[PDB]
Amino acid sequence: EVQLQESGPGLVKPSQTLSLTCTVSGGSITTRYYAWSWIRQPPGKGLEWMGVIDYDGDTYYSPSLKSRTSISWDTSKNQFSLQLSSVTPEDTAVYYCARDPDVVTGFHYDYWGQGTQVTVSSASTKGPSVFPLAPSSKSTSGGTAALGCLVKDYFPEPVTVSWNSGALTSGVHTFPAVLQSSGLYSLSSVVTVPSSSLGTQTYICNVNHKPSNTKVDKKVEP
Amino acid sequence: VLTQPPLVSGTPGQTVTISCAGANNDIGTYAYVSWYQQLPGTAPKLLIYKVTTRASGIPSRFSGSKSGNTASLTISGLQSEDEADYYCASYRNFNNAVFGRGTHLTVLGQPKAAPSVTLFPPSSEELQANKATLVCLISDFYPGAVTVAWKADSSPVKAGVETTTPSKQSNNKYAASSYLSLTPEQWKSHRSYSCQVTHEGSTVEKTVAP
Amino acid sequence: ERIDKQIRYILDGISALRKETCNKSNNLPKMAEKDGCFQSGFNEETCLVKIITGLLEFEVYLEYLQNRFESSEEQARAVQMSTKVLIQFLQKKAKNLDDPTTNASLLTKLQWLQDMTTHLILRSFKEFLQSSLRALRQM
Repeated sequence: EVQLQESGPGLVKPSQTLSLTCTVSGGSITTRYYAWSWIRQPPGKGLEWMGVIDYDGDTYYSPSLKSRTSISWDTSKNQFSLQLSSVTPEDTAVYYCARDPDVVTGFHYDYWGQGTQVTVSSASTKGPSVFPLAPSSKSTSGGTAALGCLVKDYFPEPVTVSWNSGALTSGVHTFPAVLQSSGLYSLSSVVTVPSSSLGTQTYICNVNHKPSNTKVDKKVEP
Repeated sequence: VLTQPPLVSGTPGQTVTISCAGANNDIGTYAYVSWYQQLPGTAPKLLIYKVTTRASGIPSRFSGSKSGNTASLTISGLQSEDEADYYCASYRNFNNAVFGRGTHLTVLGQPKAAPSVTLFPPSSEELQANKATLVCLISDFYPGAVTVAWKADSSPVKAGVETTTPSKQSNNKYAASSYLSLTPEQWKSHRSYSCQVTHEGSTVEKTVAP
Repeated sequence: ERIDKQIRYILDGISALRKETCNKSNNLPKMAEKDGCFQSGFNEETCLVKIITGLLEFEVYLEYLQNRFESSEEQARAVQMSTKVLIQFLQKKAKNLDDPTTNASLLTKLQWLQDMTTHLILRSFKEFLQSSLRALRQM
């Protein structure tokens, strides 16, 4: 259960700043000869290298991304944080944390990083409403049933749906969200199971909407 | 500015090339051309670094090359799972890294696939909350262009409809979502509500009733 | 690797040096495209000369960062003396070609502010030693 993990938010307003933080695990930050990078990815577009902090603790930023960007670190907590000043909806992106195995003989990143979504919006924060979408063997194969969860009316993105606390993963189809006319998001996660299991196996969709701190373990019954 | 072709198609067998055109002060002046593979919903994965050096675990068929200020990437033997976004990176002086837009690799030759439609009626929990939503879930279809038509009995439904743009699955087929919002009285009054999905002139219709 | 292991030794010498002093506070030589230790416009002669010279300018800034102690006088002395060994090594590869008092009239004109002013000298030395290790690894 070892990583390179990013902390939220979430939802940030134009005038406000972006205090994103990455927590290093299974390796010190102060070690030779690493460099800690922030790389962002807008909704549909490409990878953008924001800046680095090496084992020494000396910073280097992108020439267009300077003035606004400042990278800090906390050696005691084994973390390194990013700060983006005066955010614009152009800063709406997936923020990555990454390791350079040796800062002085490469600019290649081996261990990434996983990403926090960060969308810039005047708009508020709405927690989703979870409802069980239960077994229907009408459209599935001979001896199977389809069940899910409707995660309705949430803002912003994303939502993480798991089944039986991350145990059930096979036959799970989580569809990407629909942007409604209201400006809120709605999605469904469907798991294909054997029709005979219905009376025996318990199925619970474990939804999590990080921006609004909403965690819903909705059990799906026939 | 590291120019990569926006899209590159591949024979479901073999082989492809992806170019990364840079300049004197980046790809030129050093050998730090690194390649990254990114499948949808996940973080990019290191494939190649230092123009040719393959990352630990990466197959032999993934090859790295360079001419001048343009590095190329070769995938010798295509598996249906190489369908991903490919990114090149380079060191720009002094202590910077620059990436290309990326290159979407489409593995092609896969046949026409008819859609799998699953229609869910409004849940009793939602109906008590004075709301009604019908969930039409379309999956495993090729090509990725579908038309969704809703019907209150046999009359069409235009208002309260929300349809998604088809996005590729892990199996390289397409998936879509269509939601129909109603009032609990509207759901009760009609005999049946149906989801009609049109794909390559063929129709799949799932019906649900209170 | 008597050249990778070298720079790195000196690099780790600076890393340990910044610490004894960054723990109280809390136009230097630089590589261009024309210097050619760059895969494109590569002249092993314009740059082998660029290193020695840069290393020779840096190797005199550490004659301030000497009478700038003496709580870690050998970590301070070893950085200077280890750089002299690196210059000799690179001169042995080279063939002659390239002022302390320039840097004296210049290191005054520039002058916690005495650490702020040591930080960049050692950070710029770290930055240059990186550009040389990179420059050398190709040739």
